[PDB]
Amino acid sequence: DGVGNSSGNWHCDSTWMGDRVITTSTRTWALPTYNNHLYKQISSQSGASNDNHYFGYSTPWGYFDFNRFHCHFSPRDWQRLINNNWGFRPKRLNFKLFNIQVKEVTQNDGTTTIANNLTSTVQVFTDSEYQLPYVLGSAHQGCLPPFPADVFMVPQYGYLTLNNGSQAVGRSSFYCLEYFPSQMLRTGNNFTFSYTFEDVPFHSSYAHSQSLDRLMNPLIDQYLYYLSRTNTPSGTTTQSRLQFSQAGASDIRDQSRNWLPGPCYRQQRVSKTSADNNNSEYSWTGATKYHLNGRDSLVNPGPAMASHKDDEEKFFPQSGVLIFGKQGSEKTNVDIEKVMITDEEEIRTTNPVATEQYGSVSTNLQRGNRQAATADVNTQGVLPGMVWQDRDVYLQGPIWAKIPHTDGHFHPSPLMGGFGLKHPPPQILIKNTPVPANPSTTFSAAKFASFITQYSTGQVSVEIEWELQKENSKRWNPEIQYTSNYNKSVNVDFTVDTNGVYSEPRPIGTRYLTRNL
Amino acid sequence: QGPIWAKIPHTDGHFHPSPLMGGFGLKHPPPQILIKNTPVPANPSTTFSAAKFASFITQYS
Amino acid sequence: LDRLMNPLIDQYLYYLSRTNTPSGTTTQSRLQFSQAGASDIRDQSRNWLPGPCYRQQRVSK
Repeated sequence: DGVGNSSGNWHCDSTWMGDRVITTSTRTWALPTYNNHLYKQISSQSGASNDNHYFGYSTPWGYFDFNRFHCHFSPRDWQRLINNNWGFRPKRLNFKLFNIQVKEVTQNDGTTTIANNLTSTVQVFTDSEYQLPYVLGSAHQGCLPPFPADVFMVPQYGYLTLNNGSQAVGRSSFYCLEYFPSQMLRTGNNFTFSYTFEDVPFHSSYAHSQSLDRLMNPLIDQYLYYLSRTNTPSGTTTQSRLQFSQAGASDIRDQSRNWLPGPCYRQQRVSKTSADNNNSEYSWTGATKYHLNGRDSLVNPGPAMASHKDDEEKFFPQSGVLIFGKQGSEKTNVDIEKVMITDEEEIRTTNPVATEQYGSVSTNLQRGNRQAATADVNTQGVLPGMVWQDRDVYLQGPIWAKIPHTDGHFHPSPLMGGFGLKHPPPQILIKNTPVPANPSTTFSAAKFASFITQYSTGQVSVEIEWELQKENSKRWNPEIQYTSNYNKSVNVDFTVDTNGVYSEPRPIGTRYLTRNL
Repeated sequence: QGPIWAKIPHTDGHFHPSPLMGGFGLKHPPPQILIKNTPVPANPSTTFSAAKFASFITQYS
Repeated sequence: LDRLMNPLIDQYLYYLSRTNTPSGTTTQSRLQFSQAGASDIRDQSRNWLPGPCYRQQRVSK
């Protein structure tokens, strides 16, 4: 209402009550004019490799992105969550846009001037029928910034469709977003909508205190037998004789078991110590990849697998983990001290190590003159009796992904981590309404190319309720908790420096508490 | 001679959780029933000692 | 106030009972600790202090 009344108030806090936590984040955003109000066909460059070809469209619209956990949880909030809860999941969200300001920019005479345009509008619509290509869930920049005092730029919306090389095909779709209905907002108007999450499984924010190969009573023998010797000493040599034993603690690898470890898709191993790696360019040639319509894509991060085995923390899968950048890290070819490499070590209780074989299978039929032969299994699809953990989530990491619209999707938990949703939180798209500049006094049928330079700013609030599954642990000894480091330092972790720059010093997962298998 | 049920492991994903040795996979199997004889201390000293008792009456049930 | 404990039982807390130990022909600095019982009743950990003081000169009858 009017011009002198704010359309909303600042809400940032977390409310912990019972099995629920509610997070609220308010930020200040700025929206420019994109593409000078045009839709543009875009494509890969002429010299691009086949694996890098694309075709699509850039739009004049922007969109809002709060699909990272930091956007909602403070570092102290994240600690409170991960130290006390076995699981959590999102329930509902609220979204608000308010305190909208449109401003005119006159760059005349090399001097910039900025004035309020109290009459201009912004257009906002939710894609609640999921009729546009969903580009959230691709881990793009442009989120609400983790620190509440920071002002962020709204990212530009674009999408890809079917390409053959740099060219489109008959099935390529083009979308005009102005062909949707949208709200027009003038200074003093606000925008709200609500969303309910579908029923989704809790994220498992625990590690297992048991391993799948150690589930039996070590004090008692099995009543089942296994083949323990295939020959026996006969005089001066051996002869073929099959012999059988019941497995106890002494031969614990040989016990009959009910379950199998999860599936595998083997990754190459790289060392954080530089001298242990081969002196060669293998970042692509040695990469784990999939092949789709004659194209190779890197499998990154791929299926959830343990980063390393015991005492090998310096090793990680080539493209098998999420890697976050440190504050101020650049885009291209940075050193390893500039990035933060997550560790999925916790899931090695049930999941194969990413850089090892799944196991060994028999390849032949032995006999008197043929010895038994085995082969390493480097790729293992799911088997009946397999169990596994999903990838962990991080404070820096994504929250949800849209499950692709397909006939079949096995265990549709997104591989970068988080909650797979058939109807995710809808895309919220926004743009400044074009305001034409001074027209000619003689009619012209050509479209207007001359506009008044404008941008918008405002406040955005996002409120998410989360359902908690509290830890109820009967173990006697104390557990592992996330804690801040104990010593003195120049800067405090998760703080601003003397220049006002907020930084996140390390990745924080969720799995600190333990449970039995 | 074989087993009847197994406990399905507590995990994010488990495809066709029928136990491989055979039988019925159960997310909540028949619970473990644990039993022990309550320790009965033997003749204690007549001067107090803070050490824990190591001497008991031999019992079975 | 300095005699409030059970004289029959030792304390589980420790106090510093020796600051040096005989080493060859001399002593060397070595900190040693004991639990206080009835034999060293002045050394027991206590919860309370005597009241305040404002010292007077002593006169004989």
